[PDB]
Amino acid sequence: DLPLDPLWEFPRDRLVLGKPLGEGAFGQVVRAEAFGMDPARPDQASTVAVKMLKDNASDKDLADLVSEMEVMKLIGRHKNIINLLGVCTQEGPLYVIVECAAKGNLREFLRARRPPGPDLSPDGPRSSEGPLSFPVLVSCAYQVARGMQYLESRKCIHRDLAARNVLVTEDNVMKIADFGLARGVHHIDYYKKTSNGRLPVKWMAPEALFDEVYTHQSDVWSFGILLWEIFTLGGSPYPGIPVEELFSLLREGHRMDRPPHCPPELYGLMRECWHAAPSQRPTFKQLVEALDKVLLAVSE
Ligand SMILES: *CCC(=O)Nc1cccc(F)c1C(=O)Nc1n[nH]c2ccc(O[C@H](C)c3c(Cl)cncc3Cl)cc12
Repeated sequence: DLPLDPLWEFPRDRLVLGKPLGEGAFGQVVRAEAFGMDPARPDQASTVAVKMLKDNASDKDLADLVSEMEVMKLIGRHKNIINLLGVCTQEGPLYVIVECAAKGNLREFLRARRPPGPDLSPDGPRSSEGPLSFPVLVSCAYQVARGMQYLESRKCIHRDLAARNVLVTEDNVMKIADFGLARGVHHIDYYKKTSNGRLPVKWMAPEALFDEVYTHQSDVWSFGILLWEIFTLGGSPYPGIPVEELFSLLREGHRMDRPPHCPPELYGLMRECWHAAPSQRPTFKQLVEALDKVLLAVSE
C-alpha cells in the first residue's frame, strides 16, 4: 500500500500496544511499549505514543493520517515539540509513532497543581506553598514560545495552539503536540464544545475566525490565549461568554481582563499578541526573547 521509507520504518512486532490515551477528529492515540527504537540497543524498552486510525476510517481519515506522518518527517527534531520516532506502514495498519509525555497536557497539568484552598488545615511548614511557582510558569510559556519559533522556522502553522495541545514530560519540558494536522478549516463548527467543555473557537485569531486566514501571526494570537491559560493555572478563556457573544465582542474589539496574580509584564505580552493587526503582534522570536528576559530576571 504505502511505500517503504526505511529511514523511519519500524517493525510493528517491536510494539506492544497498551492503554488508549484519547483521540482526535481523525484517528486515536494509544500508549505502547517499544523495543529497540534505538537500533544500538535492540532489546531496550521505551514508552511511546502510537497514532492510528479508528475502526472504520474513510480514506480521507487515512489521507489525513498519512499527511500528518509526512509533516512529522519533514519538521525535524526539537526539544519543545512532540517528535516523530518511527512509522509502521508495511503489512498491517498504519502507525505513526511519536514521543510520549508522561504528565499529560499543560491544561490538566496546571489545574491539578493549583494552590491549596482556604478550607485546608495547615499541616507542616509549606501549607501555603503550592506546586506551581512564578518562574516555572514563565518557563512553561518560554518553552512553548521556543517550540513555536522552531515550527515557524520550518514553515509550520499549528492552527489550534492551546494548553490542551501542549504536553508535559517527566521533567516538565513543554512539547507542542499535533502541529501538523489537517483541521478542516473550511468546515469548523464554531459552536462545537468538546467532551471536556472546550470551545476551540476561543483560541482563533480574528482573521482566522472571520476570514479563514491562517499565518504564523494567527498562531501568535493563540499563544496569547495560551499565556492567559498558564497564568490562570488552566482557566478557560473568555469566562462565562458563549460563542454567540464571543462573535459580537470580538467584532467590538473586546479583550480579556488581566487575570489575578498576573504581573503587568505578562498581561502586556498577552495584549500585544491580541493586537487587531497581525503585523502589530510580536513574532515568536520576539516572544522568546521577551519571555527569556523575564525568566532570567526571576531565576536568581
Ligand atoms: C506514554 C505517556 C503517557 O501516557 N502520557 C499521558 C498520560 C496521561 C494522559 C496523557 F494525555 C498523556 C499524554 O500526553 N500522552 C501522549 N504522549 N504523547 C502524546 C501525543 C499525542 C497525544 O494525543 C492525545 C489525544 C492527547 C492530546 Cl493531543 C492532548 N491531551 C490529552 C491527550 Cl490523550 C497524547 C500523547
